Amino acid sequence: NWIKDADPRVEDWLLMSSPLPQTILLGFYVYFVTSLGPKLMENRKPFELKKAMITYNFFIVLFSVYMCYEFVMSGWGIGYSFRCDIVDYSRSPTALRMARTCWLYYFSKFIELLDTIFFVLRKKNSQVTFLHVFHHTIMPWTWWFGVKFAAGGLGTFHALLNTAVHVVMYSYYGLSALGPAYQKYLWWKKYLTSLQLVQFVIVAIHISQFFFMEDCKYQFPVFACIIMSYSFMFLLLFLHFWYRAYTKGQRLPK
Amino acid sequence: YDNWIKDADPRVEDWLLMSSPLPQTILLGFYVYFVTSLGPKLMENRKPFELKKAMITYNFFIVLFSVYMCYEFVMSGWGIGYSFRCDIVDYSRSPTALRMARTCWLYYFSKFIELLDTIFFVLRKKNSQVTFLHVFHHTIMPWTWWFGVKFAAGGLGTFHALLNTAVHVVMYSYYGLSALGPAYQKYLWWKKYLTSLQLVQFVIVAIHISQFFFMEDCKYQFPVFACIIMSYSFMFLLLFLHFWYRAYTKGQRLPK
Ligand SMILES: *[C@H](CCCCCCCCCCCCCCC)CC(=O)[C@@H](*)C(=O)SCCNC(=O)CCNC(=O)[C@H](O)C(C)(C)COP(=O)(O)OP(=O)(O)OC[C@H]1O[C@@H](n2cnc3c(N)ncnc32)[C@H](O)[C@@H]1OP(=O)(O)O
Ligand SMILES: *[C@H](CCCCCCCCCCCCCCC)CC(=O)[C@@H](*)C(=O)SCCNC(=O)CCNC(=O)[C@H](O)C(C)(C)COP(=O)(O)OP(=O)(O)OC[C@H]1O[C@@H](n2cnc3c(N)ncnc32)[C@H](O)[C@@H]1OP(=O)(O)O
Ligand SMILES: CCCCCCC(CCCCCC)(CO[C@H]1O[C@@H](CO)[C@H](O)[C@@H](O)[C@@H]1O)CO[C@H]1O[C@@H](CO)[C@H](O)[C@@H](O)[C@@H]1O
Ligand SMILES: CCCCCCC(CCCCCC)(CO[C@H]1O[C@@H](CO)[C@H](O)[C@@H](O)[C@@H]1O)CO[C@H]1O[C@@H](CO)[C@H](O)[C@@H](O)[C@@H]1O
Ligand SMILES: CCCCCCC(CCCCCC)(CO[C@H]1O[C@@H](CO)[C@H](O)[C@@H](O)[C@@H]1O)CO[C@H]1O[C@@H](CO)[C@H](O)[C@@H](O)[C@@H]1O
Ligand SMILES: [Cl-]
Ligand SMILES: [Cl-]
Repeated sequence: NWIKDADPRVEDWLLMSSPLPQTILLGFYVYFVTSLGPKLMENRKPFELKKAMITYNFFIVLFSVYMCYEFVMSGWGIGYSFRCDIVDYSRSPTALRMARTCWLYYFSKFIELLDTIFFVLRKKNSQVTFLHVFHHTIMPWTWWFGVKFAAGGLGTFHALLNTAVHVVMYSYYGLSALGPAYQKYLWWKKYLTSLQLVQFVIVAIHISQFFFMEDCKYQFPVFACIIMSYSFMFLLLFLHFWYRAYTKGQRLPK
Repeated sequence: YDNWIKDADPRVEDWLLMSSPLPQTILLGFYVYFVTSLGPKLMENRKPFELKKAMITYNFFIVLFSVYMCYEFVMSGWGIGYSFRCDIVDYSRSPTALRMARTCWLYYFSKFIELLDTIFFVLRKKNSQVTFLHVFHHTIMPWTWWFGVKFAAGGLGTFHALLNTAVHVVMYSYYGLSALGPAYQKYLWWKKYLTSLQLVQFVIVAIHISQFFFMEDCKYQFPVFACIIMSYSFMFLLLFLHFWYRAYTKGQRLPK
């Protein structure tokens, strides 16, 4: 009965039949990065994945630039008001482009699971934190419902902003993968964390408009609450990160 | 428990409800049980109680008590030397430090008196006022403030109490005026301005407590309270935005 409200446009798309295939994948991911992986790496030397990391980070930067451009050309730069933007459920070329860009953003969350696989294989267990695993699990898991029910409108603003910030974030990760010699020039590490914090604030301020807009016909109000609560959860997790990494100096720039 | 209680503030040891978190957990368990289950069941086959005079007296008392607690928070540090940045707890037995610890305990105790709001809802059969937002707030605020009085009764952790007592002067004046009757409720056109004040309060509390995460060399003794205050101010901001949405944007509880 609940699946009768799903967008029929995404029915045949990869992983969109039911939430079960992604729950199995993410269950195996959580099991691997927190339990199986570190156990298998315990009596092994770390893997040398410098070239794999550099190629991966470069691909994510270009893929994020592409998804940002597609979100701009699917609505955000061609008519969206930045207030009550509703989903367009028609089979028009522009409405399908916005739906497919949401699907692409969702799929990119599964590719970004490789971040945690690199941490495990490189034996960087200090980077497998609650903040990282929680974010990398709940972002794709919840975005399945966004692609399935509301692939467009005001619910995609945080994705437009996130793909633009992930261009800076994975350029930092790409530059840091070059080695300890190149990490000394990444003095602006704290400015990237500030950008991520400012991103959650802007996402919360944008989605908060939903609660005040009379006659807003955005079709799935529950996503305003999810977006608002998740941006608060990440703002708290990233403020705890800022506190131990910089205020307490556990992960200062090199 | 015995090792964790070795960090408790000995100044508050003998104070009412401060021996252990157990007496307040029993009281709040009975309150949650009463307002969500027992009370409404007993009122189901009864006429509502006429508590107009009891409500007016209670709201008037809470307004004066909030003015008093606000004044005491101002005279215990906020208006006499607190920087509004890294204000550490003063654990000495100096007159100002004890006055701050006293005011925190009074604020904590006032949360138990405020449980009467929900009792008034149940007895008046206003079950639409017994919402998740109300019961959760009224349960979590006193329950958690026991730990604040017990371990850190002062400093930057009390800013939200200074602000909250000042807003509760406006909020219970609204409740007091609406208790006068349907004739007086028509002049309470500013209901949405009070909800805006409550929302702006959570924003200011979050902005103030966020300083903790960035201040180097801040010697505030219980960092865990910075996380609790920030998370609670986010939880209430979300609950009050959902309230604004159904009460005003969808018109379920518009001013009269
Ligand atoms: C999160 C999304 C938020 C969304 C907004 C809220 C609303 C959501 C609603 C969802 C539901 C909607 C429903 C639908 C409605 C329609 C952001 C996001 O998407 C991507 C992110 O990655 S954010 C999380 C990542 N962060 C962390 O893991 C840790 C937190 N720290 C930071 O983010 C920092 O600010 C910083 C980016 C600077 C990283 O700091 P650090 O943790 O301290 O890291 P290091 O400086 O050590 O990193 C250098 C080391 O990492 C190695 N390296 C390089 N490349 C990689 C890769 N790709 N993987 C792993 N490791 C890598 C370097 O080699 C170096 O290690 P070495 O040992 O050589 O020193
Ligand atoms: C919460 C605290 C925030 C703290 C900051 C965050 C961080 C905290 C960290 C804690 C941990 C720290 C650890 C230690 C550190 C060292 C706020 C607070 O303290 C007090 C409050 O009361 S806030 C919540 C109350 N609100 C609600 O219940 C519902 C939400 N709505 C609102 O708030 C509204 O903005 C408004 C105030 C306008 C009320 O709206 P409404 O719910 O729509 O109400 P009505 O207009 O219907 O009410 C009128 C009816 O109520 C009757 N009435 C009058 N007086 C009373 C009383 N006292 N009790 C019950 N009923 C009453 C009137 O007669 C009228 O009914 P009638 O049938 O006659 O028309
Ligand atoms: C992806 C984001 C980071 C890009 C970094 C750009 C990179 C390094 C390139 C190599 C990167 C490692 C593979 C280009 O910068 C170089 O560009 C040359 C152009 O020919 C200039 O002639 C040279 O002087 C300059 O430093 C450094 O940028 C900055 O460096 C500052 C001094 O720390 C400079 O004050 C600043 O202005 C410059 O912008
Ligand atoms: C295409 C060739 C690019 C070479 C660029 C070298 C790079 C950046 C490295 C970035 C590494 C990527 C993560 C080293 O830059 C740094 O070098 C340090 C010494 O190690 C200095 O202590 C530091 O202050 C300097 O910024 C920038 O160097 C130059 O930038 C010029 C501004 O046009 C300066 O006028 C120039 O004189 C400086 O030298
Ligand atoms: C057990 C009785 C006999 C010993 C007396 C100890 C002494 C006085 C010491 C005087 C100086 C001696 C050189 C410590 O007293 C102080 O000690 C401070 C440091 O811990 C506390 O911060 C402070 O609150 C306490 O009053 C008073 O003990 C009691 O005082 C109570 C309040 O009258 C306290 O609530 C109680 O718990 C404490 O047991
Ligand atoms: Cl962390
Ligand atoms: Cl509500």
